[PDB]
Amino acid sequence: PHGSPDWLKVGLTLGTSVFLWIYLIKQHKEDVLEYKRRNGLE
Amino acid sequence: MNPIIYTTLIMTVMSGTMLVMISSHWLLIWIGFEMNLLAMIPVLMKNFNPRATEAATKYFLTQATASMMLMMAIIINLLYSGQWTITKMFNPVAMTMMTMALAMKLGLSPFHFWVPEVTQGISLQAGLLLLTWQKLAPLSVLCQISQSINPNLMLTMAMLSILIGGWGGLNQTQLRKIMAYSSIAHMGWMTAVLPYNTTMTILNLLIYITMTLAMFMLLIHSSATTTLSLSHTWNKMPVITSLMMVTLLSMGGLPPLSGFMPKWMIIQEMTKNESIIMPTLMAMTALLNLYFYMRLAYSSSLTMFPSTNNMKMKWQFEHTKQMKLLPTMIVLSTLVLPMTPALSSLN
Amino acid sequence: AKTLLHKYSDIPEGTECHRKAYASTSIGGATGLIVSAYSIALKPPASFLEGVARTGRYTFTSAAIGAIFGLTSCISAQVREKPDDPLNYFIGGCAGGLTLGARTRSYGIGAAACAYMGLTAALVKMGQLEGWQVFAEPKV
Amino acid sequence: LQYGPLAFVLGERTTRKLTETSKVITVDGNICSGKGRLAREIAEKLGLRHFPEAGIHYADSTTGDGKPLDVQLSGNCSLEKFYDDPKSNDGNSYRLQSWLYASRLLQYADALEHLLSTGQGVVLERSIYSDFVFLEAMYRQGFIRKQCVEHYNEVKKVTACEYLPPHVVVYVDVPVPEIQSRIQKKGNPHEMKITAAYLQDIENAYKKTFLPEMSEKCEVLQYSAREAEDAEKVVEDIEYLKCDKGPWPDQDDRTFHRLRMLVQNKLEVLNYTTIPVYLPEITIGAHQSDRVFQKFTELPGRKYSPGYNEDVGDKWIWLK
Amino acid sequence: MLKIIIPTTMLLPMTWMSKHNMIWINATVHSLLISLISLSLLNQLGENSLNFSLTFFSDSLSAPLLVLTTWLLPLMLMASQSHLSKETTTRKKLYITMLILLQLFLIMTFTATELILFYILFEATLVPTLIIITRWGNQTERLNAGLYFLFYTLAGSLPLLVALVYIQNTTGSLNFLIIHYWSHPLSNSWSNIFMWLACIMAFMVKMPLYGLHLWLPKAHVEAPIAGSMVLAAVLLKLGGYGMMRITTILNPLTNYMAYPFLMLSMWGMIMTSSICLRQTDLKSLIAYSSVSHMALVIVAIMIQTPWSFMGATALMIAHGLTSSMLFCLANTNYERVHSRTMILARGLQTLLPLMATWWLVASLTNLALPPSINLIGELFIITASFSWSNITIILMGMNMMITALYSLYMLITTQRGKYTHHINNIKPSFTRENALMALHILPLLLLTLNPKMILGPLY
Amino acid sequence: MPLVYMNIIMAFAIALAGLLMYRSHLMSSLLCLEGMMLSLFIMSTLIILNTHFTLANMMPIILLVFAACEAALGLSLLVMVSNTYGTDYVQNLNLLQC
Amino acid sequence: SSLLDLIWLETILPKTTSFIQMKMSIMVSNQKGLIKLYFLSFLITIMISMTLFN
Amino acid sequence: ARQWQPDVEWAEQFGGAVMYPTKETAHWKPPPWNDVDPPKNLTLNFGP
Amino acid sequence: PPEPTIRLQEDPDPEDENLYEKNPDSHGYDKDPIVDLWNMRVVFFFGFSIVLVLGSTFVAYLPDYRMQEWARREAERLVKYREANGLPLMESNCFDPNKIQLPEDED
Ligand SMILES: CCCCCCCCCCCCCCCCC[C@@H](O)O[C@H](CO[C@H](O)CCCCCCCCCCCCCCC)COP(=O)(O)OCC[N+](C)(C)C
Ligand SMILES: CCCCCCCCCCCCCCCCC[C@@H](O)O[C@H](CO[C@H](O)CCCCCCCCCCCCCCC)COP(=O)(O)OCC[N+](C)(C)C
Ligand SMILES: CCCCCCCC/C=C/CCCCCCCC(=O)OC[C@H](COP(=O)(O)OCCN)OC(=O)CCCCCCC/C=C/CCCCCCCC
Ligand SMILES: Nc1ncnc2c1ncn2[C@@H]1O[C@H](COP(=O)(O)OP(=O)(O)O)[C@@H](O)[C@H]1O
Repeated sequence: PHGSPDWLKVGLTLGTSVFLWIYLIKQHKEDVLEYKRRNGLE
Repeated sequence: MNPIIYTTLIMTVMSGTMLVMISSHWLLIWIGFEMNLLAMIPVLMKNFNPRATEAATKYFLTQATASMMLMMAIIINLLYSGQWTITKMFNPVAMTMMTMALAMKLGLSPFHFWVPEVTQGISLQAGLLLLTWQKLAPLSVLCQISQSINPNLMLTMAMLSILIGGWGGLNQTQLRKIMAYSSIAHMGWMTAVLPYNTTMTILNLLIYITMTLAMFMLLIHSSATTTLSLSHTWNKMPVITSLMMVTLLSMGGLPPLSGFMPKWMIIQEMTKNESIIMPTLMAMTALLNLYFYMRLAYSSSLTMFPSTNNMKMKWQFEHTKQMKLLPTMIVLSTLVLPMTPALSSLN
Repeated sequence: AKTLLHKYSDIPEGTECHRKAYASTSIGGATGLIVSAYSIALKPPASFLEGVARTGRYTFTSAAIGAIFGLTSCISAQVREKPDDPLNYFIGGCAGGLTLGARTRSYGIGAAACAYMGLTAALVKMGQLEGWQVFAEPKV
Repeated sequence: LQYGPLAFVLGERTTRKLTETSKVITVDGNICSGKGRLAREIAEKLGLRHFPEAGIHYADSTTGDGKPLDVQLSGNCSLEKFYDDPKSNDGNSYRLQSWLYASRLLQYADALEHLLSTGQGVVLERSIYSDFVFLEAMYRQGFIRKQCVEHYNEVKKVTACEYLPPHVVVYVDVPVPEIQSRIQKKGNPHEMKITAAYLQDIENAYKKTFLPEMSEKCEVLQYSAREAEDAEKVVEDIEYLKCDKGPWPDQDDRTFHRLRMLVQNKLEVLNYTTIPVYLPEITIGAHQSDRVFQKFTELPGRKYSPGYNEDVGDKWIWLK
Repeated sequence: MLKIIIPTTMLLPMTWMSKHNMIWINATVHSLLISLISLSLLNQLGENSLNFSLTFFSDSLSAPLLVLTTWLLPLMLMASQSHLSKETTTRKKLYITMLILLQLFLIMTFTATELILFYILFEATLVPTLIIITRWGNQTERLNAGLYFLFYTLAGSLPLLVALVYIQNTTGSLNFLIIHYWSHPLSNSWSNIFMWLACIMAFMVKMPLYGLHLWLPKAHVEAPIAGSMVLAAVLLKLGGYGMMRITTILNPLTNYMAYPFLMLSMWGMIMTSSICLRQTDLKSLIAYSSVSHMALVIVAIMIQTPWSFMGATALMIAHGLTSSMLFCLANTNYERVHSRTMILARGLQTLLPLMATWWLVASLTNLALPPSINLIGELFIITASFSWSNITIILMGMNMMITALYSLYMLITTQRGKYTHHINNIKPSFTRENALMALHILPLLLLTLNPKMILGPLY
Repeated sequence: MPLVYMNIIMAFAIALAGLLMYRSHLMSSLLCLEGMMLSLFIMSTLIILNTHFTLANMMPIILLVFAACEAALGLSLLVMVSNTYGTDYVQNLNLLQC
Repeated sequence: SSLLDLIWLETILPKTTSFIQMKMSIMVSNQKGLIKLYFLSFLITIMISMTLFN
Repeated sequence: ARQWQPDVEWAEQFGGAVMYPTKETAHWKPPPWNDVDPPKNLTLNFGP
Repeated sequence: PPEPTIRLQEDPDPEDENLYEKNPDSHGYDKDPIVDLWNMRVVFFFGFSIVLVLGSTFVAYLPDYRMQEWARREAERLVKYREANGLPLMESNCFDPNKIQLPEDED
C-alpha cells in the first residue's frame, strides 16, 4: 500500500547475511587448520 | 476453526509421525499411528460440507482397517517370537499382513481406491498435507523392516501402483484427482526400490515431496481445481502458468529437470541387482503420467484459452496472502540435477 | 500358487503333449477364474445367474486359449525336432491368439492377439533359456 | 500487523467492537426514486457510513487512484448503450448485468470489512440482494436469454451463499407514472427511452419476490414517497425495532473471524464471478484478452505491485 | 571447451538485459562472434582426439557438427526476426532464450566424454524444441505434432538408459576413451540381441528410420521457421553421431543385426523420394527429402566401413545446410502468400529473379551436383555400399534419379510458368532474406574446396 | 500353535471379511471394526498371560483405550453423514467416484 | 503416401497405443465410488496374496 | 495472419466430469463450482 | 433463434503490414529505420566480413596437425632406405612374429 522501506527488516536481513558469511569464513578457517593439524601438514 | 485448535491439531499430527519415527517398540509405533489418525480427521474437515465429511469418513475407515491389520501383524509376530522391537519380522505371512497394512496406509495398489476420492473431497491445503506429510511414517516403518519384506509381493504392488496411477490419471479433468493418481504412481516407484536400497526410497520421497509442495502451492495461488478453471490463469498470472508448466515437466521425469533424478537412480540401482524388465516396464508406464502432465501443460500455458469479462476486475487486485516457500520449492523441484551425488548424505 | 508352474515346467518340451495341454488348460482356467472374480467384485452386472455365466465364459475362454497354446507349441517343438527354440512358442502362442480372436469373433482382434501373444511367448522362452529374472532377489 | 490468525490469537476480537449501532441496512428504490437521499440522511442521522451505489467503475475507485479507468479496460459495457439499444447484437445487456452484480458483490464485501474492522455501521443502496429484479425485467422484455439468467443464478448462489443478510431492508414505494414523470424531469436523453413495461416488470419484481423472501430473514419497512421525505420517522423506526430473527444473533467470534478473513482478499471474493461457463455475451477470445491485458499492464501504476511502481514516484524500490 | 560454453551461457543475461529494440542486433552479433570462436576446434590431429578435460573432448566428427550448430543460431535469429514483429518484448526474449538453451544443450551433447552425460543432454535438447513447436506455432495441430515428437523420442530412448546403466554395471565405465580401448566382442545371444536393439533404436528413431519417420513431417510442418531449421539441420544428426559413437561396443553382432535396418532404409529412401513426387506442400516435401537423405546416412553407418563413415559425415553436414536453406526459402514464400501450398503461388521467377536464383542453387545442391559435398558423401556411401554388395547400386541409382526429379519439380512448380493473376501482395525480396540465403549457401561452396575438413576421424 | 489362537484369528478374519462385504449400514462397518479389536484384545491377552510377560500386561488396556477412542470418532462421523441424508446407508456416499 | 505412410504405419505404432491406453484408462477409472465393491476387491486380493506368495 | 488459439468449442472438451465420455459415464455431472451441494422440530399431543 | 451468431467477443484478424510502404529502403529488418540500417550493417559486417573471410583464411592456413607432409617425408626416407638394402618394401606382418607366442594345438 503506502509504506516506507521497513528499516527493521532490512537491518535484520543484512545482519543475518553478514553473520552467516562471517561464521562460514571462520568455520572454513578452523576446518582447514584442524585438517592440517590432524594430517600433520604444517 | 479456532487457529489455536488448528495449530494444536497440526502439532499433534506431527508429534504422532515423530513418535512413529523415533520409537523402537511396536506398541509405540501403533500409538503414533493412532495419534496421527485422530488428529488428521478435523484437518480434512476444516471447510464443512458433505463432500469433506464423506472424504473424512472414507479416510477414517481405510486408516482404521489398516491400523487393525497392523496390530494383528504385531500380535502374530509376538506370538511366534516374544519380541516387541522393530527388527526382522521373524515370521511368515505376519509379514504379509504387515505389508498389506502399510500399503493401505500409503495408498499403494490394490489399496489405492481411497486416495482419489479423499483428495477430491477435501480442499487444496488438506490435499497438500494428505499427499505430502502422511507418507513419512509408513515409509519409515517399511525402510526399517525392508530386509524382511518378500520382494515378490512388494514389487508386484509397486508395479500395480505405477500401472494404475498411469492409467487413472489419463481420464481426469479434476486437478486433485490428477495429483492423487500422481501420488499413487510415485509411491509405486518408491516401493519398488525398498528391497534393494532404502536410500533411493528416501531420495524419491524428498524429490516427490518437493514437487508436490510446489504444485499444490501453485494450484492454491491460482485458486483453480479444474482444467478449465486453470485455463483462465494466463489472463492474470502468466508467470504462474509458466512455472506450473516447468514443474509439470519436472514431474514427468524429463531430463535435465529434477524429477528425472529419482527414476534414473532407481533404474540404476535395480540394474545392479540383475533386474532389467521391471525398470523397463516402469519407464514405459511412467510415459502415461508424462502424457497427462503434458495435456495439462497444453491446457495451461502453451495455449491461450478464452477468458471472461469479469476477469478484468481481478486485474485490479493483488493476493493479500503470499506463500514464502513457494519460490524455493520451484527451484528445488526444477534445478537440482547437477547436485545428484549429494544423495550420499543418506538423506 | 507355484504348484501349477512346477507341474507345467517339469514335463519335457518335446514329449507328453496331453500332459502339457492339461497343465496349460489348468493355468488358463485359474487365470480366467481370477479375472472373473475381479470383474464380479468391481462390477455386479445384473444378478447371480448372469454373473456365473460371465465367470464361466471367461474361464472357458482362458482355458481354451491355454489348451491351444500348450498343444500347438508342444506339437511344433516335437515335429520340428529342434527343442528350446522360441519360434515354436511363437507359433503356439498365436495359435492361441487366433483361437481367442475366433472366440471373440473379430479378425482385427485375432491378428492383434497373434502379434502380442506370439511375441510374449517367444519372450518367455528366451527368458527361460537365458535365465532372465522378473523378480530378482536383492544381490547387493 | 495485517489482520490474520495471529492477530485473532493475540488480541483481535471483533465481538467487543459491536455497540448495537452497527445494523447493516440496505435501501432499495425503483428507477428514478429518491432512495439515495433517504439512505444518506439515515447514515448521517444514525452515525453510520454511507456507501454510494456501485457503478460501472466502482472497483476503479478503490484500486490505485480513485480515477476510473477506460471503459474497455474496466467493464467493457455502458448503460447508455443499454438504454439506446437494449436488444443489441453484441450482448451488452447481460455483460452490463454481470459486471454490475460483481461490483455490488465487491461493495458488499468492502462494507462488511469496514463494519467488522471498525464496528461502525454502514448504509447501502441496492446490494447483491434485489439485484435480480433487473435481471428478471431484462429477461421478460426479451433483452437477454434464458442461459443468461441461468448463469446469473449459478453465480449468485455460489457467491451469496457466504454472507450475512442486511439487518434492515428499507423500501421506498413509488407509482410508475410518477417515476416516469420524474424521468422526463431529470433531463437525461438516454433515460427518456425507458418503457413503462420495463419499469412495471422491475417494480413488480421487488414486490413479488424480494419482500416475501427477505421478510422471513430480515426486517422490512415499506415506505411511500410522501412518508419517506422525513428521515426522523425512519430513524425512529430503525431504533425502535430489534433484530432477533436473522442469522446475526447466532454469530460468534469464530464466525466473525471467518467472515473477516473472507471479506479481505478480494480476489477470493470475486473467485466465482469468472467460472468457466461459456456464454457468448460474456466470453472473450484469446487475442482480445491478451491485447486488453497488455493494455491494462501498460497503465502507469499497474505494471508491478502498488508499492513498486517507479514512474508513479515510488522510491527506495531496491530496498523494499 | 569452456571458451565456447561460457559465451553461450552469457548470451542469456545479455539478451534479457538488452534494450527493448536491440535484442536482435545484440544476439546476431554475439552469435556470429561465438561461431568464429568455434572455428578453432576444426584443427584436428590424426592422433586420438582433442581431450580438453575429463568432461569434454573434441573430434573431427564432433568439430564440424559443433561449428554447424554454432553457425545455425544467427541464421535462425534472422529468420525469426520477421514473423515475431507484432510480439511483446518478454515473449521475444523467451524465444531467444529457448534458442540459446538449445544451442548450449547441443554443444554440450557433441563433446560429452561420458555416455550418461551424452544421454542427459541428448534428451535435454527435447524440451526447448517441444516448447518452440507447441507455443509459437500457427496451426492447431502443433499440439499433436509436439506429442508425436516427444513420445516417439522417449519410447525410443527409455530402453537406451537401461542399456547404458547395465553396460556400466558390467564393464565398469561409460567413458568413450575407456570403452574404445577396452572393447570386447559380444556373443550372439538373445540378451546381447536385446542389448543391441536397446542401444540402436534410440538413435534410429531420430534419424529417423523409414518405419519410425511419422513424427517428422508433423514436427517440420507445424514448427516455426527456426524450429524447422534446427530440426532439419542439427537435431537429425544427433542420431547419426550417437550411432557412430555407440557402434564400437556392438560388433561383431552388428552384421547379423543390421539386415532389418539396411533393408528398411534402402527401400524407404525410394519410398520417400517417390512420396516427394506427389506432394501438395513445400514443407512436407522438404521433410520427406530429409528422410531419404537420413535413410542413406543410416545405410552408411550400418555398413560400417571407413568410406561409409566419411560419406556419412559429409552428407550430414551438407544435408543440414541444404535443408535449412530450403526451409528458409519456403518460409519466405509463405510469409507473402500465407498458404504454404506449392500450386497456389506460381511463376515467382518473373517477380523475384534473385530469389529464383537462390531457389535454383538450393535445388541443385539438394540434387547432389558435383563437386559439392552433397555428392561427395553420396558417392562415398554409394561406393561403400557397392563394395558391401554389387546389387545395392541399383536401388541407389533409382534414388538418385528420383531425387533429381522432385528437386526440379519443386523448382518448376513454384518458379516457372505463369504467375497467379490474383495474388498482388508479392513485395520485393528484402535484404535480410537475401543475406540469409547467401549465408546459407556460401559455406557449402567454401567447404567443397576443403572436403577433408568435414570427412570425420577416419580420413 | 494351539487351536484357540487359530480360532481367534479365524474370528478376526471373519470380522474383517464381513467389514469388506458392505451389505449396508456403515454402523455394521463400525461393528466389524469393534469385533476385530475385541479379537485382537483377546488373543493378545492370552499370549501375554501365557508367557508371563509381566510388563506386557500394560499393552491390552492401552489397546482397548485407543480403540474405543477411535470408535467414538467413527460414531461422530457417522452422525454427520446421517445428518446429511437421514440414514446411514453405504450407497448414499456415491458423490465421489474414481 | 496414403496406404502405408498415412494409414498403416499410423495404425501400427501410434493409433494402436492410443486406443489401448484409452481403453485401459476408461476401464480402470470407471468406478462408481461404492466402497462395497472396493472392499470386496480388497478381500479378493488379500486372499489371493495369502494363497500365492507363500 | 494470426496464430491459432483455442476457441470455445476446443475449451468445452475439457469441461466434462471425466475425459473420454462413454455411454455409462455420459450421465455423470461435473462437481459444483464450490464444493457444496444443495441440502435437499417434532409435534406432541398430550391428551387426556 | 435470438442467438447473436457470434461465439465470443473477438478482435478482427489484422491485415499484414508492409515495411516498404511506411519506409522505402526498409531492408526487411525493423520498422525503425535507424535500428533497421544498423542491424543490416552489423549482420553484413559480422557475417560476410569477419566470419566468412577471416574464418575461411584461418581454416585454409591451419598447421599440419594431421601430419600429412610428416607422413610423406617418413615414407620417402623409409622407401629410400628399403630399396637400397634390398628389403621387400612393406612387410606382410604388422608385428614381428618372434615376439608373438602362439598357443600350441597338439590336436
Ligand atoms: C515397424 C517399423 C520398423 C521398426 C524396427 C524394425 C527392426 C527390428 C526387428 C528385429 C530384427 C530381428 C530380431 C531377432 C533376429 C534374430 C535372428 C533370427 O531371425 O534368425 C533365426 C532365429 O529363429 C527365429 O527367428 C526365432 C525367433 C522367432 C520369434 C521372433 C518374432 C518374429 C516376428 C516378430 C516381428 C515384430 C517386431 C516388432 C515388435 C513390436 C536364426 O535361428 P537361431 O539359430 O535359432 O537363432 C540365432 C540367435 N541366437 C544365436 C541368439 C540363438
Ligand atoms: C561474382 C563473380 C565472380 C567474381 C570473383 C572471381 C574470382 C573467383 C575465385 C574464387 C574461387 C575460384 C577457385 C580459386 C581457388 C583458389 C584458393 C584455394 O586454393 O584455396 C583453398 C583454401 O580454402 C579453404 O581451404 C576452404 C575454406 C574454409 C571453409 C570454412 C567455412 C567458413 C566458416 C563459416 C561458418 C561454417 C558454416 C558450416 C559449418 C561446417 C584451398 O587451399 P589448399 O589447397 O587446401 O592449400 C592452401 C595453401 N597451403 C598449403 C599453404 C595451406
Ligand atoms: C521397435 C524396436 C525394436 C523392438 C524389438 C523387440 C520388441 C519386443 C520387446 C518388448 C519389450 C520386452 C521387454 C523384456 C525384454 C527382455 C530382454 C532382457 O532382459 O535382456 C537384458 C540383457 C540381459 O539380461 P540379464 O538377465 O542381465 O543377463 C544375464 C544372463 N545373460 O541385458 C541388457 O542388455 C539390458 C538392456 C535392456 C534391454 C532393452 C529392452 C527393451 C527392448 C529393446 C529395445 C527395442 C524397442 C525400442 C522401441 C522403439 C521405439 C522407437
Ligand atoms: N441492476 C441494475 N440493472 C440495470 N441498471 C441499474 C441497475 N441498478 C441500478 N441501475 C441504474 O442505475 C441508475 C441510477 O439509479 P437511480 O436510483 O434510478 O438514480 P439516482 O442515482 O439519481 O437515485 C439508474 O439509471 C439505473 O438504471
